[PDB]
Amino acid sequence: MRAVRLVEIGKPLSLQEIGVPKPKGPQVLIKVEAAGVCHSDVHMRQGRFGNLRIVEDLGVKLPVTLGHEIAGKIEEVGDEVVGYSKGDLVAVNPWQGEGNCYYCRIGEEHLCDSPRWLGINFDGAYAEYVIVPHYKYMYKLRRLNAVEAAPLTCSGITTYRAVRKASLDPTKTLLVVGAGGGLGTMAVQIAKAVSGATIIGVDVREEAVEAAKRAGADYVINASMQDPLAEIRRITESKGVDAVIDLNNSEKTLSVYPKALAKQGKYVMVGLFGADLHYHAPLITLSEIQFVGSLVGNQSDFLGIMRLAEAGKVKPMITKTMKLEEANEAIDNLENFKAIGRQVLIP
Amino acid sequence: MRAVRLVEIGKPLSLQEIGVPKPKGPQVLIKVEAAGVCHSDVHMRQGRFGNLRIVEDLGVKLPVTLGHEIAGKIEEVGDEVVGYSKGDLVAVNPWQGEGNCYYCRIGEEHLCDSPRWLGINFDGAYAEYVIVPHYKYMYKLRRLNAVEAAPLTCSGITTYRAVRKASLDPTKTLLVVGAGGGLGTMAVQIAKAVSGATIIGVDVREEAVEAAKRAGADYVINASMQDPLAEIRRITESKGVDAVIDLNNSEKTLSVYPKALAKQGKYVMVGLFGADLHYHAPLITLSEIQFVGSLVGNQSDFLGIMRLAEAGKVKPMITKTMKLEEANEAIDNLENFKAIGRQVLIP
Amino acid sequence: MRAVRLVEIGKPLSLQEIGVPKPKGPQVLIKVEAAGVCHSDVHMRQGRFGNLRIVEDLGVKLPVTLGHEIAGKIEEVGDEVVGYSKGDLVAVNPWQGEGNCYYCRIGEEHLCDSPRWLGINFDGAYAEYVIVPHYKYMYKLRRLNAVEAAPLTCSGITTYRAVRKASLDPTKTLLVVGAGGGLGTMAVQIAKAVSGATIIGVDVREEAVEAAKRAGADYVINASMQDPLAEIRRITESKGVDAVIDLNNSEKTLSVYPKALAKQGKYVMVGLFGADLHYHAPLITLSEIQFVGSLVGNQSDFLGIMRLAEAGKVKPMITKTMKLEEANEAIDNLENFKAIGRQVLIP
Amino acid sequence: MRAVRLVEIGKPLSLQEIGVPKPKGPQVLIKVEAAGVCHSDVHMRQGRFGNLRIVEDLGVKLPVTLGHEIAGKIEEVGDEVVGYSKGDLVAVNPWQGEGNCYYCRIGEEHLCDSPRWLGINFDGAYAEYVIVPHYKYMYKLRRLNAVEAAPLTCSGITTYRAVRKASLDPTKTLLVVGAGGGLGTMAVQIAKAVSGATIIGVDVREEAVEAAKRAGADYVINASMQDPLAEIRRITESKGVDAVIDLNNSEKTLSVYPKALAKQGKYVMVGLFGADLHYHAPLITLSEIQFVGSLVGNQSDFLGIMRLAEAGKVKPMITKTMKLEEANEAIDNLENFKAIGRQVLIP
Ligand SMILES: [Zn+2]
Ligand SMILES: [Zn+2]
Ligand SMILES: [Zn+2]
Ligand SMILES: [Zn+2]
Ligand SMILES: [Zn+2]
Ligand SMILES: [Zn+2]
Ligand SMILES: [Zn+2]
Ligand SMILES: [Zn+2]
Repeated sequence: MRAVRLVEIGKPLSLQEIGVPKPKGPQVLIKVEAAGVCHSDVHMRQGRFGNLRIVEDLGVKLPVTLGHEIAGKIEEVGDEVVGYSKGDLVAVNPWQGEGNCYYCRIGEEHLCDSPRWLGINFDGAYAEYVIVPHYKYMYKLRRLNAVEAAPLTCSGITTYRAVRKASLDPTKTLLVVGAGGGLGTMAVQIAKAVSGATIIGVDVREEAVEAAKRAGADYVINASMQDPLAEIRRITESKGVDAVIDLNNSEKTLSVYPKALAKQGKYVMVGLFGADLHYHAPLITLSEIQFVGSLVGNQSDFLGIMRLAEAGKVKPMITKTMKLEEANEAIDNLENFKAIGRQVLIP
Repeated sequence: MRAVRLVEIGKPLSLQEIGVPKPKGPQVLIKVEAAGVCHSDVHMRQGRFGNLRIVEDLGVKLPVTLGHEIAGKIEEVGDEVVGYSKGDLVAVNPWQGEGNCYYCRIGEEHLCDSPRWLGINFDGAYAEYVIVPHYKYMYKLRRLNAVEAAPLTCSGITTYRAVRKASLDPTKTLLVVGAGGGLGTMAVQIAKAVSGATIIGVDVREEAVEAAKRAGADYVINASMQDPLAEIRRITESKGVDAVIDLNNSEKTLSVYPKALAKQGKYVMVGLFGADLHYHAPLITLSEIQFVGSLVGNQSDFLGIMRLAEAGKVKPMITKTMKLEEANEAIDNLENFKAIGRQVLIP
Repeated sequence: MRAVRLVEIGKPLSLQEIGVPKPKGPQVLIKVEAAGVCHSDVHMRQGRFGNLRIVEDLGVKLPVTLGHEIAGKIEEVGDEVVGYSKGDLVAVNPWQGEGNCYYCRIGEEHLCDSPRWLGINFDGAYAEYVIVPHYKYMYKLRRLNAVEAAPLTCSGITTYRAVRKASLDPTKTLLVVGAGGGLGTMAVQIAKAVSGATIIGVDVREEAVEAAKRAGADYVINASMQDPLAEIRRITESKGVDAVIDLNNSEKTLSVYPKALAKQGKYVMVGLFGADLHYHAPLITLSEIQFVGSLVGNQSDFLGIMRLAEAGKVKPMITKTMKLEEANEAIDNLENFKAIGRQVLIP
Repeated sequence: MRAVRLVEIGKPLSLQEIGVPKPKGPQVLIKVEAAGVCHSDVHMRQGRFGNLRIVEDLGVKLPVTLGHEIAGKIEEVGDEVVGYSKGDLVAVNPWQGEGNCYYCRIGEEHLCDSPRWLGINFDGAYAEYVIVPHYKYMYKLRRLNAVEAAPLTCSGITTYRAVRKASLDPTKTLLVVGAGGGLGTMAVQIAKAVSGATIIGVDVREEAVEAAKRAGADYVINASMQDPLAEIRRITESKGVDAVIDLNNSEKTLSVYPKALAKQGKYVMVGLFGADLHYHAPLITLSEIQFVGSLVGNQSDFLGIMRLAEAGKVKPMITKTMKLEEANEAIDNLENFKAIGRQVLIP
């Protein structure tokens, strides 16, 4: 079968012809119908996930097939698979754990000490077929097709968990930084569908500010034309927001938005490539604010985003379909910031 | 009556002879039997609480009587007081709110937008009598005497809340920084009485390391004679601790202990005078750690520490009693780090 | 001023001409613009709240002015009122506590040991003016008028809290019993605005089933034309629902709906006049289900429903306005089940 | 190997000579060093778990080897086992799930839709060796020996979870019914080690009342010599207790103890063989009490009880060791209420 893989850090991804794996036990072989491509793949091409080296830190022995945003049809099942049949269309949760470590035992499998992350340190969906280590990491698709579901396994689950980490309720206000981008509009949609909180979206280009409003933001701010902090203080009557979801954590956002927090406010950091946070510790104590990290999501987060999406309560991302052979090009587009919409490869 | 007050920032506290207030409505007049003195008073003498100026930022019109650690006997009650009688011995919660703002409505009265903090921006216990704005902020003492109870209204409630913010359970491990000091041993005692968590205490002098062990720490580390990070990694089998209660937040502690955190670990900051936190944002995201502030406590925190102390489940601080006239001297002792034990003034 | 009051249990409510109270301290005098009338008043006329006798059990000394659903304009304020002015239009939270008891200290003021419930054991809004014991129990109205806001102080807060007690999230399904009635459609609206959960509504008349659907239910069941349990098992794929909000707790509902619960399901009981629950204890243990009571709401619940309503996130109840003199008639209508929509008196 | 099994409901357990299983994949073969026997086995001999028939309702095809309280040494491991070696002494969590259903995905594996309960519907420890389906369900023993650890996998985990369901904190009081029995003293010990709550223990014989006190109860009541309700009202100053852990749920306990609950009190039911609960629904609503079931425990509960026990924070049950051949006799002892201490079989 065809597979686009990282063969050498410093070279582009390479198309190889390799054998189709045979699933055993609880494994499932999926015939890929959609392989999402996101900014994380710009770094995977460089052999990094966050600051982590996939070879040195995650134990990867190259080559590895990329593609952590997976949906497709069941091709074959191992003899211990229960509850699924050949032909079923499913989305896959790639953030898998092994079961024995502390994090797995308490239900936070994505923080597993020996992770099994498909498309990151295990072979992924940039191929005609892909092995899912255990059938429990799937979700049958009824309303969505593969292209609509694939991006949700990464962007959907990530923002779903970040909204949960924001600990919202109707008495509160949420600020989403970069609310008009793909990730930002997904966060706005989820917050509007699940919390009852007042949602403020901020961005810097007019199109983006409009997309945030289309996504459901109650208030939107164009940081290029208005002082964001002053607008936030006006909207919240000087209280500040009870949570910020910062999808960037750049020198730029970290130097402004933490100032928008209300007492006990939660600053949820979702970016994997940003700056250092510099903040006066005594002010964190006096205001009881919290700086909290959020990474992808666990099985419960996966079930939640899939259930929302399958019920039509949040809408799929804007996508552009491409061929498996254009994988390098898709990643190039993200590097050069020329990508419009979420790119999805169709093998 | 006699009252020691801040009359001019830059001068020592001044003893004045002023009228005894007459309580009305829900107010209670207390005849002071114990007025605790803590490091916060070294700053109050300078007109500051944390980085806040009590005049500019809190609205104080000097002079103001200090003393936020209060216990004594009820002298007189206003006509709306219910459930207490003249002669009752009580401890007082000084971190009072007004009721209408967001924080009061959700039960976090200490974060009130227009706080009524006795001994800080309202007259306190460095006097023969003190007015308690509402009787609901008291707790009748049965087992403890005033001197034993007074420090708990500040140090006890502060560490009780910090232990709550650490979100401990038996599957977890807590690290208390500065575990041998007065605040540190109180935190160790509370954690041992209320969480079931494994408790690691760290300090830098041999006496302190021993006091932490007496307080109940399961493991204690002398940071002067051992590498604290290596010991923590050994004790936790490389996982790191699920929470750190840092009672200092100095350049010193902030540069070491956040490294001891396990994934999803909570770094609880309780210090009001420290440095800046500098931490790589992407590492907060990848590990899902949290930096969280904790300040004094709310009514529920007050009820909890008082209930634990009145049941003998935690022990009173080591104290040294002094006269109301020695207030300046007591504060001098804390400035010069010559104070042994918690100083308590007896009018 | 005119006031309609309970003067003798066994007689209809009596119109009296009494003095206008003068507010002092934190009290506020409100000029009533809307006084909601609900089924609770059918029982108040009989001197009962639930099975409680307001005289014997709550300490009421007759006569008492009814009306616990209050909105109006500030007429006068006591000298300690802050943050409100004469002329402000506000809704009032009538479920007030005194501050000192356990329940008040932990922020559950409605469960106060010595409650101050306006319209129940304290004079209410069936009069030209009404005293609010403390200004913190109000909410300024901007988007809603008094008639739209008044019912929310009882029906809105009650269902808002019941939805919270149901502990919903997007992975779950909620069943609302009696989903087409005034209370039922309010519960459906709140659940749809704040949880992300799949919502099933059940009722027994065609109009009601339609109103539940208009309210936002994802699935609605006509219990008269379909087997509710079989439909629930079909919709939930045999799992059952994760929560039921039972607004009646009649012999009828209690004998059917607890059977619809999934393992760990929460059966939230909101009715004040129902039957006995009879359930095999071993089945509660084996399935980990929970039977949980929910009564009116606390300050946080009041803030939440008011914020949702003021943001247009839930819609006001269908109302019918009437004169203060028609109070007895309004209650008669509820007794005879002839009331259409929520009746609101306008003094 | 020797194995004592249920071969026919209506006959005593039968000793058979069967093959030793060979573990594959993540399975582990354990050489049994301790097989606890509890009241649940009196019912297993009758083919029942609670009211469930293990054949009709759980799908068991007889014969099945009993023994759900397991500790022993690793004999052999399948090729996917990581983190354990031959010879390691471990306790096993028998309440296993399959991974795909709702309950498994949210971390409540014991409520799995297709449970794998060792000693109940899967072969257990009443044999020389036993297969553990996945290595993640074990805990290495360092401080405890097999006989001390085995009972904890059932009684320890059950009471640990019930204490968690009681939602205790230092501001609250817990009542443990039957506090002097094996299960009762374990509940008292756990509550004392993990909550900070005031603990009241009640029982009916003098020895039992004393054992409850030895276990750590702050207050103990002899229901045979004192009115339990009056004593509870005295101790709690008329408030009632915030939680009751009822280990029986008999007509007897259910008719008395729910009356001891304070408003918002949680009545935690742990018994598998009791009566029907009959309670006036309007009183549940008015007081916001909760009746909540608790069954065995999940992976997080297992980790917690094992960590407490391995740290010496709770003590092992009083045990009496016996031979595998005396299994029927051990169960007879429990039937005739002649068993003193927890019986543990040693193959
Ligand atoms: Zn992605
Ligand atoms: Zn793991
Ligand atoms: Zn202090
Ligand atoms: Zn306030
Ligand atoms: Zn009402
Ligand atoms: Zn109260
Ligand atoms: Zn057992
Ligand atoms: Zn399962």
